[PDB]
Amino acid sequence: GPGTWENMAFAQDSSAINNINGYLSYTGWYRPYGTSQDGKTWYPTTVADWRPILMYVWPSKDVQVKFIQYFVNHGYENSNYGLTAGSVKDLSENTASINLNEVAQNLRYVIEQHIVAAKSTSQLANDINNFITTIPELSASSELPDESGYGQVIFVNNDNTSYADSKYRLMSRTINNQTGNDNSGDNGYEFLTGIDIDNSNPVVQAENLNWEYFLLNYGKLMGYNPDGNFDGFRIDAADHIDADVLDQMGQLMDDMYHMKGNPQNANNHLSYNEGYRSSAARMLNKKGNPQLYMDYVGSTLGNVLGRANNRDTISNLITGSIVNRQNDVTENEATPNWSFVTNHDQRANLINGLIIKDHPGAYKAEYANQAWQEFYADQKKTDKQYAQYNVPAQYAILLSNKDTVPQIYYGDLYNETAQYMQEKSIYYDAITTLMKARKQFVSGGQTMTKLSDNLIASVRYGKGVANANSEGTDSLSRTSGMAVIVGNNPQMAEQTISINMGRAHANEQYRNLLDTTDNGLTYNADGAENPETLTTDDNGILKVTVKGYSNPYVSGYLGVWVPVVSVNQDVTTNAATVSADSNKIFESNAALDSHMIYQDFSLYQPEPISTENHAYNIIAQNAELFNNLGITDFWMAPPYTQYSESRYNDGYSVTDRYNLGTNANPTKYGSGEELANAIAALHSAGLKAQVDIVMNQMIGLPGQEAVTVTRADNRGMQTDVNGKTYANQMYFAYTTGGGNGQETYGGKYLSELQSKYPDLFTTRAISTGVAPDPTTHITKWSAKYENGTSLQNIGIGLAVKLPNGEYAYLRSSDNKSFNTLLPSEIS
Ligand SMILES: C[C@H]1O[C@H](O[C@H]2[C@H](O)[C@@H](O)[C@@H](O[C@H]3[C@H](O)[C@@H](O)[C@H](O)O[C@@H]3CO)O[C@@H]2CO)[C@H](O)[C@@H](O)[C@@H]1N[C@H]1C=C(CO)[C@@H](O)[C@H](O)[C@H]1O
Ligand SMILES: C[C@H]1O[C@H](O[C@H]2[C@H](O)[C@@H](O)[C@@H](O[C@H]3[C@H](O)[C@@H](O)[C@H](O)O[C@@H]3CO)O[C@@H]2CO)[C@H](O)[C@@H](O)[C@@H]1N[C@H]1C=C(CO)[C@@H](O)[C@H](O)[C@H]1O
Ligand code: NA
Repeated sequence: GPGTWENMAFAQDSSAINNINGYLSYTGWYRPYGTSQDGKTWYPTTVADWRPILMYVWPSKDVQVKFIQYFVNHGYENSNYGLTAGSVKDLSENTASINLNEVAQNLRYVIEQHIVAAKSTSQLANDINNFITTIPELSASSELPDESGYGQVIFVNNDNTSYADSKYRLMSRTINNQTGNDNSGDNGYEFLTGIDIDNSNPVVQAENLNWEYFLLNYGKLMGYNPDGNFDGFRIDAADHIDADVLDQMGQLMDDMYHMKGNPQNANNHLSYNEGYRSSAARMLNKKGNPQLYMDYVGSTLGNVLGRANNRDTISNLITGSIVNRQNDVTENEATPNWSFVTNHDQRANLINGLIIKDHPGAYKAEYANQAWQEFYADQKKTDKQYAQYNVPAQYAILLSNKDTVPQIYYGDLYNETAQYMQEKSIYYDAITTLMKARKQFVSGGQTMTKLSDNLIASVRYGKGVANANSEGTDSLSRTSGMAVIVGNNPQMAEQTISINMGRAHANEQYRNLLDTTDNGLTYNADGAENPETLTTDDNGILKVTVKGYSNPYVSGYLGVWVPVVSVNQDVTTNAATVSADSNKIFESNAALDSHMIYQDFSLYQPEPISTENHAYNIIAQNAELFNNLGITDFWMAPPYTQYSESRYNDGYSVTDRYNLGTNANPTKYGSGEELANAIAALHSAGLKAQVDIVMNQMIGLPGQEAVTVTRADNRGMQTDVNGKTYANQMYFAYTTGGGNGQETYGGKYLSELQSKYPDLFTTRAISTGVAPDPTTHITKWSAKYENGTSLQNIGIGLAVKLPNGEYAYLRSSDNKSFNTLLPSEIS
């Protein structure tokens, strides 16, 4: 006949029981053989009838007790089955098992009543979820977030999860710790956020070369616009990945384009690494500079000019950089670098920040519209609280600085939350003015002289003018060069200053390119304290009148001077095709200094309302504008397909490294067809395009996997979150995925790469001593290619452990290791 034996699983395989690599979860569901509402009648289940494992099986009697009470006190009481707040109140872990199981069974009869009554298992599912949050052990809090709600676990080897084992996982082998011989030092840590990819794994390192080759040939390989090919890379999280891959990328690029001897070929394939750590400069220098180093002078800029209060003194613009500009009168000596006033991450750090001020760390609903209104309202004020002061002055410094490839932020030229390029920012005129002036005037040596604690003169001596005493070698010498005068004190007394324009600019006239007034900036001298033109004396000294002002554009002083000319000039230096040093890839000099990068996106860029609004399409339409502005090198957003639930849908939350969008499923930026065209439009204007390559993480991978984990700090060593920790734990992490793109293109070009450039696969990597391995292709990511994950908000108590200490297990398809062990209550 019938009975409670019907609580067994219908069958002990995946078809009737949820599992992940054979293991069961307390959030899992299974198909009993039958259920009952009263005790007497038992209905054989259909394959559509599933119930939560937490109705039948518990981690401990304590939790079994709390499951019964919480359900009774949330509408599953029924006195006719001895279930009232009163009848369950006194139950405890020391209550008899035989008794507790009688109660849980009787609760199970009422649950079945609710299911029929409400015609679904939905309120039940919702109740289970809520119950789990009350149990510290099963809750997401058991994975031990740190004080700021962050943290990560590492994937370690384990006899239960041996399919996820790795011989590699060499963590924090970054920068100057590639060999693992200075773990304690200035190296930059392994973990940032998301599922961390193991870039020490020879197969992964081979997959990166594949990926890079796909992107350097994107349009050709995809049969889109065949000139729609990236020329180089912008390297995300370069301080946070085994530095082997920065070596390897540079090797591939030198193999493909012959960059080492040829400054022309190098400079046509610019690469730049994100990461200001001074140690990175050191590292890149020792290596012959395969990529540009990311300088910190933008932080100096914000601290000296951008703050409302607490403004670091003016002389920090001279020394507050990987390059000292006291008197920089030499070439090929500075660390080849890229610098900026702003990037995507600085805006975010401000916008988040406004988000927690306005709304007390609460339900993070989308009142990022409110944070943005506040930003835009503050951006226009003279007395700003949040936004940056002196934005034009900062770009004046950035754009006149020798030995750097400067980087403009889309967001500083355009209102980044409006549709792409639909709204210019109030700073567009100023910045673009200075950008054009750079092309025409900014070359030669540099001298930054202090004149007070608040006032500086940054002079460039002009093309082919090495220093203050030089005569002039080029025929643009006389009519090029610039003086940038910046005061960071808005109450600075009016006064007269002297500026040495060099011995090659005696009795020369100077245009007042840009000057400060009561209201802002004037481009023709109207409203300022200086005339449209001034002249130098015999020794090349310029008298200028300066004063403190306070308006939305300037808090202090900004003035800029350039030679009078009747013509357009362009002071770029072509790279000659024979490097002063054949050990170098990149060299800091006039040729490299003639480059300028544009960051073409913001995280808060909105979803396009239509195809006409795809950033890719609008870029293709405005390529000549970018060229006019003096931009040579385009940094394009990570173009990869994203996690559906990502906050900003921005490119950094990667589910498919090869799907750059299709016509019906574009990214925020557009389709791959449209990307390839956008790239080709830029090429058509003589620009180059670099892609943002994200080797560090993947996010929103839909496949769960039973892995074994240790709560670890961000370098990869275990850590204690205030007393507590845990190691060698079963965790049901999202680790597996990649999409058709990883399946279709994974490892596909390694044959071609090997035949064309064998050295890639015989050169031994520093961190491993072993060459990249092209003999396995990665067509799907999983835990075995991953160091770990940022805390996934799941919990560490989900894996069902039998009373005897062993994890519950099921022999299934992939699952074919040990013997099937199921709880007493489900078999
Ligand atoms: C991972 C997250 O941030 C990434 O940018 C990182 C830098 O790559 C990282 O080095 C770090 O900053 C500095 C580093 O601490 C230091 O050692 C070195 O001297 O200089 C580094 C350069 O700044 O922190 C920033 C972030 O603040 C990438 O931009 C993204 O991968 C990612 N950004 C976002 C995106 C998403 C998803 O769309 C979020 O999930 C993520 O939380 C968020 O930060
Ligand atoms: C519907 C409309 O919206 C489109 O914008 C898209 C993005 O291009 C796309 O990335 C997609 O992004 C992710 C989204 O944030 C996330 O919530 C979801 O779960 O996953 C998506 C991909 O991972 O969604 C945004 C919008 O949220 C384009 O701008 C439009 O072309 C697109 N077309 C629609 C609407 C119109 C407009 O009239 C029709 O003409 C068109 O036929 C229709 O397909
Ligand atoms: Na990493």
